[PDB]
Amino acid sequence: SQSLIQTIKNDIVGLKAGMATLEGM
Amino acid sequence: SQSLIQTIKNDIVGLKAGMATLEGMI
Amino acid sequence: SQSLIQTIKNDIVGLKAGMATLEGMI
Amino acid sequence: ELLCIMRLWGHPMLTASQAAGKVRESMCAGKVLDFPTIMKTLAFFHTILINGYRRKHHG
Repeated sequence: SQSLIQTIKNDIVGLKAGMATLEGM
Repeated sequence: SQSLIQTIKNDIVGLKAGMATLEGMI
Repeated sequence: SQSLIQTIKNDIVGLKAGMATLEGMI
Repeated sequence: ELLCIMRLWGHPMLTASQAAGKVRESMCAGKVLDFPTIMKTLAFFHTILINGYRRKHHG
């Protein structure tokens, strides 16, 4: 089951990318 | 406790679904 | 790996804080 | 009293131009939308509605 941790990492980095895109304009 | 971890990973797959939906337009 | 888990925690809290300050104002 | 009689001089004669132009000037003045204040106000509206519905009932 452990791989869910790197899944969490991927989710977080995708969401931070979304954050940057949104603070674009 | 890793069963709560299973619940939270299901929460995260729901969260990625939701993030994709919201990102769809802007 | 429990330290990777605390870094996961850091990930979540930083995400919440950043997106909050983001969506706060227009 | 002096006020309530200061209005005694009749109204002006009307014309579409001035008033139409003012209520037209009610057009775009800046799409200044403020999500924080509107959200806080919707929240307080929900709260007032909830407390009122509670009071005007056994609840």
